[PDB]
Amino acid sequence: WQYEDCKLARGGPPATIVAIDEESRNGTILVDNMLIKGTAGGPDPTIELSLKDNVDYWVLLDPVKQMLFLNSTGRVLDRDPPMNIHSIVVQVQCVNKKVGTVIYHEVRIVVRDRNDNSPTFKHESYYATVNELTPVGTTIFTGFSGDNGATDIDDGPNGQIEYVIQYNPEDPTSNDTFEIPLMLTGNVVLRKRLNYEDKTRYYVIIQANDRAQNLNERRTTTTTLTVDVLD
Ligand SMILES: [Ca+2]
Ligand SMILES: [Ca+2]
Ligand SMILES: [Ca+2]
Repeated sequence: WQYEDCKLARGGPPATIVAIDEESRNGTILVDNMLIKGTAGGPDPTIELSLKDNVDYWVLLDPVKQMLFLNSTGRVLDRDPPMNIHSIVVQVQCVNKKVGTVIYHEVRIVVRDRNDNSPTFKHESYYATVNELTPVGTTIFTGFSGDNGATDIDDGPNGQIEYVIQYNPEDPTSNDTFEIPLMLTGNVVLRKRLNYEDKTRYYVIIQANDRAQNLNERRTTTTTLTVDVLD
């Protein structure tokens, strides 16, 4: 026999590691049961449980059930700029009332990024110019360089941008005449010969999408590139 109140009733490493999504509702359960040997509730508790290093009171303990809750009434657990909370580390202090001993059990909460932000274009519209003698294959727009196009505050794939020309019902030949062969630059290339005398102006719908790993979680935004033909 050893009297081991305040020890974990589990193997694995000493730290308890869990994951939640950013923007989880108030009262989200982080840990169902800490599995600390002893009884914190009731007539004669054997242990006293408390939280140390609980910066900004993001975590709350029900000591009877050894349940940890997310405390976010009137705030958002946001992983994206400007809040940038990627994890939460707190210490569950256990005091053994009978022997006067104290121990910390660490709890690492990893905050997973959600695709909660869309690509947003820096300008309402873009403009390019092409001489009608420009050869097919020539790059006629690079206006997205230096983050002058779409940006996405999410992290990793959720924040990475792909640029794709859409069919424009107001200008049907525009998506036949220009292409984005490299969807990560959004540089626009001429696909067909121009003729000032037939058409002086094109309206090119460009859609930016983020690269979320689940296709039906992807967010998208639209801009118009106006292309003017020069003679
Ligand atoms: Ca967010
Ligand atoms: Ca996010
Ligand atoms: Ca995103």
